[PDB]
Amino acid sequence: RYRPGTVALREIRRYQKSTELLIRKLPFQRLVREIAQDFKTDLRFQSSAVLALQEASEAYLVALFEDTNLCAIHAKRVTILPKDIQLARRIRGER
Amino acid sequence: PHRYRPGTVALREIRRYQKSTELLIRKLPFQRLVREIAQDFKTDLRFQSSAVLALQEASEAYLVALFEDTNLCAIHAKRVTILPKDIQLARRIRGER
Amino acid sequence: RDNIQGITKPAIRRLARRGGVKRISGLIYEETRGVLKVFLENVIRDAVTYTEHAKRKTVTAMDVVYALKRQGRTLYGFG
Amino acid sequence: KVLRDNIQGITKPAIRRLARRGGVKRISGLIYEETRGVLKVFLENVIRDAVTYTEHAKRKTVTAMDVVYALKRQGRTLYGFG
Amino acid sequence: LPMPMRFRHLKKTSKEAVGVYRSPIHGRGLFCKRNIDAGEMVI
Amino acid sequence: RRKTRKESYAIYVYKVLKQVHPDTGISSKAMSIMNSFVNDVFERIAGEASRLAHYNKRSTITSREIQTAVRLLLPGELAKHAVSEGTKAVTCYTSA
Amino acid sequence: KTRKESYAIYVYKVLKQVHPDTGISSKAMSIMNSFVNDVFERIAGEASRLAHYNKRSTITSREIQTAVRLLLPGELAKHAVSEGTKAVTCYTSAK
Amino acid sequence: KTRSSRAGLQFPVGRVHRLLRKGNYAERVGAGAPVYLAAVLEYLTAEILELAGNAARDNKKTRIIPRHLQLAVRNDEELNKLLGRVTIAQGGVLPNIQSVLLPKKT
Amino acid sequence: KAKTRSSRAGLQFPVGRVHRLLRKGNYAERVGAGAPVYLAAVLEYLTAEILELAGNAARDNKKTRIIPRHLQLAVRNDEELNKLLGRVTIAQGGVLPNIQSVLLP
DNA sequence: ATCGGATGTATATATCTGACACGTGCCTGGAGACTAGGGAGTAATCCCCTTGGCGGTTAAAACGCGGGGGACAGCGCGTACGTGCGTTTAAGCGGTGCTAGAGCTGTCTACGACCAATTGAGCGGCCTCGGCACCGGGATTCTCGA
DNA sequence: TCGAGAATCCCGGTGCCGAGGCCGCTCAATTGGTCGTAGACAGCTCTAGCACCGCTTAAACGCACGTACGCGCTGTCCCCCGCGTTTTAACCGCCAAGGGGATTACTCCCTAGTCTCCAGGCACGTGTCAGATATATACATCCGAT
Repeated sequence: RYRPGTVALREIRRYQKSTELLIRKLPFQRLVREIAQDFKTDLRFQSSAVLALQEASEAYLVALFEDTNLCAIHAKRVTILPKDIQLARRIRGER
Repeated sequence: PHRYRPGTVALREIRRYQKSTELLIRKLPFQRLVREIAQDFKTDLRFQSSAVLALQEASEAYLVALFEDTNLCAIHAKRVTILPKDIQLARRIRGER
Repeated sequence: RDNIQGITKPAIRRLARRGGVKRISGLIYEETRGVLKVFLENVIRDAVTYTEHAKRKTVTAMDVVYALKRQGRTLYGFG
Repeated sequence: KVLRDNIQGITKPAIRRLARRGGVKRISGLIYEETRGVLKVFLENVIRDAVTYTEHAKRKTVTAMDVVYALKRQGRTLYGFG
Repeated sequence: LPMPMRFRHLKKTSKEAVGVYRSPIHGRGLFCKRNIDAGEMVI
Repeated sequence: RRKTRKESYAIYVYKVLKQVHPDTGISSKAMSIMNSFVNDVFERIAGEASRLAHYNKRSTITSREIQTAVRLLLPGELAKHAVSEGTKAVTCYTSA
Repeated sequence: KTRKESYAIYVYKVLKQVHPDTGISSKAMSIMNSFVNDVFERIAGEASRLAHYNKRSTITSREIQTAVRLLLPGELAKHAVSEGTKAVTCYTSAK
Repeated sequence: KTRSSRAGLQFPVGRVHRLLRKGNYAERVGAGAPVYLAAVLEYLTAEILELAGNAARDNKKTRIIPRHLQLAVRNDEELNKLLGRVTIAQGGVLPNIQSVLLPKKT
Repeated sequence: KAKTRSSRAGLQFPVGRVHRLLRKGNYAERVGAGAPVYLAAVLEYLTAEILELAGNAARDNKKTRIIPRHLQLAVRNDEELNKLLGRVTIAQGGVLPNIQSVLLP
């Protein structure tokens, strides 16, 4: 309820125990369809294939977040900021 | 000369060095060091002058890169001094913890 | 079209929870969407290259893993 | 032999000059030891792969081409030795 | 870290952090050659 | 239409699991992930050994080169355990 | 004393074609040899693995096309594929 | 007559030899290569599956879900050194919270 | 017994030895005829572009010879070659001059 | 803010030396001719499935408010470092002898590819039964304001 | 230091589809020779990494010190979030289809392989000049004076 910051810990632990995906199927599928149509038209996707991409995304993405996390800790603060994301992206060696 | 302000000659030193092309660590100490460290894995080995030379440059390369990275994160720390914790930060964030 | 807004606030919030953060700024979503879009386009470029080289207008799952492996990541459990 | 000496073979001005080529000015006095540590832990892997390579070839000398071969095995490539 | 699976640390990584020596308070004691901080399961 | 026959490392790893823990079931997804893992490590080691063999002007692939490859690739004492186990297997195989 | 292989004359002629005024030192020779070799193994291995992907026993030109499109960055890939197609067409027309 | 039982291993050896022969890794191979590869694959598979079973009996579930494999691979350190840049489908992530982000009061 | 294949296609890099390397490099079992020609073509293109950048750098520095510093400056200052050569070092090298804005007084 | 003075910065002038570019030899690869035989493509196909679409809803998202907790700007401070200089010292060429080792060559013998057929390991179809999901409720533990 | 309320864990209690195991029917893995050969052994040649010392000085050593700033503390104020609400299309489960992905069969033609000769590219001398080296100088900059 009240005391902001308490509910965040409960939510983060509950979700850390869980191991499901985090993106709704249809919006992500439509986005992949659009970005494919950008490259070539009338491409038939395998329902297994899309799923594939999906998982990889979160993997990559979550790793990035964690890095930004420790970067914020290096700056004597808790909240993460956009600037830290560019920090991680540049320092990783993938710009 | 006179007692100059800190960092003033540092800038001209940077300018002289960053354009330069040479070897910064001496030759004899490094070859002695590698011959010393080679003993543990296997004793009584012979080195080639061309070989060891190569090695130092590669090491320097890697080491130079590290400073680059550290410098940037140091600027992210809202300070100009370099501190140990930033070296560990760079080492861990690079991907070889 | 405009579907980048499809990845909405609660989903990225939950994935931030995956990351290990509780305090996040309200002006971080746009560059996250940009980074995600860059990753997807970079992967799907190799994906469509693979799928069209074999003269099949469909896209399978095993070539996706193949492109992921060529890029530098690796995926397990799919093919 | 194993000797604690020659580890400080990279005296302070060498690291000073390396930092300058990096482009930094203010370095604290307690950086030198961890620089030595990271240099040693890096050099361990390359020298170990080099000695394994030269051992497998039934000779007890190391060339430079096998060294760049090991370096490429790790991922950092050298140009200019063949 | 969940509770049940921490059994391993009891039997394998629990034989170096503490030594057995002459206590100064009374009789014999379990002295220390290692360091363990707060909220750490020990014995 | 026309049924096809495919090869997967399904039976052997299942037999290994039964040999180790003859009381625990396995899932199909775990089966596929283990198949992918074994294919991955097999290809990694084989390719590295082959390119090493080319590196030495040798037209053959002996058994020694593979143990050199597993010395390079495998880190820590796991390398010692694996190489000792391989030597055991080959020695127990030859005189038969 | 013995016979050893290198790329010295060909890179020298290529240099003289575009800048018939500038000399180079042996270090430039060694580094250019290393560069051309490195790219050769990279592209050749990629082509071999592509050929093995589709259970095909041969490596033809279009395999090299796919490999070069997949590996090199965009604009340089376009230039390279154009020049290579020109070369192969002029070779096949006048055999 | 079979060939796997000659060394007492479990992974096939004829299959490995055929697949390595048609894999064009080289032109000519010795006799100890297939048995040696079967042995090392055996050892690695046993190493992983023992921890898989331990994690299975952790939650008191007979079937091994991929989450158990993810936990067993990640919690070990040598595996994390060897499986550096690899993910797992449906794998999830091991629990972790940063130390300095832990509120407390009297 | 004349008119080498490189001359036949009007190239310079030796197609015969490239084809030999593909044959004996154990990359496949059947090699197409056009593959070595095409590889020689792309190698010529890449070498020509990198050497032209090196010559431009030499013109800037008014040096009649080329040392690795010139070509390193040529490679680094180009974005595309930098992206292609992500993980690379050069013997007797150096670093392009740069200073952070905040670091300056 | 403005100007003078010490001082490192990049430039022009002899010169000289060892590495750069060129001319020779010929032997090992590559191009010219020919063959056959095994991969390949191209016609045809037909069932798996992926696209498309429709009813119901509720789990999930979207939007507004209240505030407290954390980002951010500043100020002293005292302290750790960069600058400077006199001194010792091991690096850096210099040049010498040689054995230990790498490297090339004739050899000939144990060892891997070819192949024919077998025939049991091994892959696919069908119940099926219990490990596990779904659900309903009581027992169990945490937290923050009086 | 102590309650009220609020969450999670567990004990049933029940119903269902996925891992499993048996039967049937293949196809490629041995076994045994068979045949050619790649590398292993011993010898000889050459050449250079190493042990060794001399002499010279660029640079490391270490002290002196005067201040630039990393840090602790303060105050500030502003916006992220949690709680509540209304709002809605992702998701579920159901329909139907056509098309194209994977498979069969086939003739044909690209190429591995052999033999063939000749020519061009690396080892090897040999002449020669591009830029390092040391000298004198106009110039831009840190510092200090107002």
